[PDB]
Amino acid sequence: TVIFAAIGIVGGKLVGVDFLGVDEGSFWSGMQNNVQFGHDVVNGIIKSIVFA
Amino acid sequence: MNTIAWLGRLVIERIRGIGVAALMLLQIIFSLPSAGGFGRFVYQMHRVGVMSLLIITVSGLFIGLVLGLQGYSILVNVGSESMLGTMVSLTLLRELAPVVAALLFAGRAGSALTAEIGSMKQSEQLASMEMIGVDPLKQIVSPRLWAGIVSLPMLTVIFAAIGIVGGKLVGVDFLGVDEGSFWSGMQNNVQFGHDVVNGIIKSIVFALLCTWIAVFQGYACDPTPEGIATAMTRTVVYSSLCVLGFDFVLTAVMFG
Amino acid sequence: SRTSELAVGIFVIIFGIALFFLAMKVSGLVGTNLSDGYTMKAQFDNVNGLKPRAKVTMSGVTIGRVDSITLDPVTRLATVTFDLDGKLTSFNAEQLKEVQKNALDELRYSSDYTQATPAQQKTMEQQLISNMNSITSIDEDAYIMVATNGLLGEKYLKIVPGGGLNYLKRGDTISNTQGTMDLEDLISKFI
Amino acid sequence: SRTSELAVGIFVIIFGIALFFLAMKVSGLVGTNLSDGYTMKAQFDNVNGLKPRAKVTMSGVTIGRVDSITLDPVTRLATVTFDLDGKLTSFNAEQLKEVQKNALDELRYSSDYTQATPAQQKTMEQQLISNMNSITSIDEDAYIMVATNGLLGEKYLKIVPGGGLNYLKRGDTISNTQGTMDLEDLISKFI
Amino acid sequence: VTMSGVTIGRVDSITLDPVTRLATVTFDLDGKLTSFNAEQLKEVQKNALDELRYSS
Repeated sequence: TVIFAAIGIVGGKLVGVDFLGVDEGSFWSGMQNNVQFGHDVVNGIIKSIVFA
Repeated sequence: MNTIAWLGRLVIERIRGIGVAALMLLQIIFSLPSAGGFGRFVYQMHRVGVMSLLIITVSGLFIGLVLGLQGYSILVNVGSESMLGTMVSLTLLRELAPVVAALLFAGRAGSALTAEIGSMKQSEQLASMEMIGVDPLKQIVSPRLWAGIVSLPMLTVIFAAIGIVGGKLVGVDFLGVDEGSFWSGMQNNVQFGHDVVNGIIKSIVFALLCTWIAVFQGYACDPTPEGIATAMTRTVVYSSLCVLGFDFVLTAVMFG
Repeated sequence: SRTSELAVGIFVIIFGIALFFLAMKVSGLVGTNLSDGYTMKAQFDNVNGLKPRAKVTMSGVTIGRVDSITLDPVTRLATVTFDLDGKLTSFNAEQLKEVQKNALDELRYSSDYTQATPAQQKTMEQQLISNMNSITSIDEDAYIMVATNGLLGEKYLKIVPGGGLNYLKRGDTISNTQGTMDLEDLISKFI
Repeated sequence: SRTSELAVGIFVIIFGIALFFLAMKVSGLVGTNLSDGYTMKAQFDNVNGLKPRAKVTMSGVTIGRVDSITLDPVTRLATVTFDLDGKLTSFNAEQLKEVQKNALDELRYSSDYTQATPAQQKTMEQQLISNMNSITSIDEDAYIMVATNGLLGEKYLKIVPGGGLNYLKRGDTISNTQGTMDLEDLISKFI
Repeated sequence: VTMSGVTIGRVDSITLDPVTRLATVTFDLDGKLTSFNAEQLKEVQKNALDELRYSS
């Protein structure tokens, strides 16, 4: 699920920034403000251990 | 350089395998139906459709309870949750109900057809049917294909209707938003012909691929009790890749 | 046996890349352990909308992470402890000794020589010890505040040093605060 | 036709290699170094929200990004170091005979040649030298500040020129700074 | 790119001149609805040459 989530964001960066034309710097800096690590990335891993 | 030679031999057989499955589809649909062909289509709608009714209705509720609970946690910070009824019914109608209801149809009723036509091939029922003179494509395969193209677009509507009603339960009656602004937020932003019809045409292209694959894999098996079970995972994988592959192509056309 | 255990090794390598990409590239990892890492505190009245793990911003750069808030009912004002840095908030140099020579330059100058102790030796040597143990760049009289991120973002703590000249230790209470400011309070201050 | 089982095993692996580099180009782990990049510096006081790989715009056009942010706790200020791009900010040989000239025709002007006119020869021979030297298109009159572009945040740096007969140098100190003016000040003045 | 709020064109490239410090836009316009084609010459020839033979 980590390889699923990493490739999904990189793919979403391709059609958002490089094809539809949004700002690249405001794409990434919008992430680090709103997306925490321990509340979001760790809680996406514990959700997949109960699924596995 | 054997591994490169084995890898090139793998995708050449998989290319030829498409060409057999294309010629098999032109023999089924380009034929006027034999006498008695409607009596078997009504029966095959029972096996494919009606048996799949329980999984779709239950799992459609569980996504609606999640979409109402996640959309409220985001839309309460910006303080605008009169758009809660819009984004729930816009996530389902154009995006999730065409896609998720094809990922559960490939499992339950998709792979079951490959076991059904597959076990008829190892136990020589298909070869015995032909010597009598009955053609097994028109007799066995063709009522299963037409019961797959019909039964999935009837099931994404039941998926989308139960998903909105489930999203209305946790949004309005448990978290406490206004009921009148829930429904009146829908009729402003959700058209019929642009959203509900384009969610049905997206599932007819999905119902063709999850059934033409799941029939061809059970017709072109290798007759072996452990060669059947290797072709039931070949038809869940190939269906889930063509659902998500034709998702992006149909989304770019319809909503671009 | 060789090519099977190899293809698990190149499966761990790709998972390592896509774990690093999640951390440093879309979430950031500045941690709850900077250089050393002490813990000071302050006391507010209105901490509204402040979950655990906030930012602690000195002058524009993140230097820590808010731990937890606790309300003592004996005085009704909320208190919170937070960790800081010591390479960004204080000296590790002869800098510690540089700031002594301006403090006695302006205070006990030629005007106010015979206004404080005009033959001060140990009071002047009090400057040699009070500036050296666990000192910070933070003045005695700052004001700390809960500020918002941009326009309607999250909430953190931001220190505004300024004025006077005295320096406070590590682990103490900044007695100069002000709470957050929602819409209600705004309309209030207005009307 | 044995090679046909080998011509396809080559165009499968290579097409699987070319889908790994394009996932390491559009991700920000391999590449995007800047052509003739040079990283200058300035000292600010409020750079809150200003991430790495931000935006730096000169007139309206993006020229470079931000990487490095320092906190100088001896005198508490921020310090920023960011890469520009030489293709839009630095001159070439056809312009170099022009950018030596455009100040030179104003070196011999009513204003700057009639400037203790015996030092018309001193303002001519000592200037051109360093001039043709390492000098970007940024004046000395330019001030840099933080802006945001919109009612929701981006937080980028902005360089506002002023003209002049003097230009900066590669990797230097842009000595006219300004921090941001949000939250507090904003609300206060807007009552 | 809008004339009165109607999309007529797209922008393609934004460059910056170092010497004069003036930016540069470079856009493409559709020509089906901003040009005078062979029919629409009949509307402008009796109008754009009507300002030429004025009292001024």
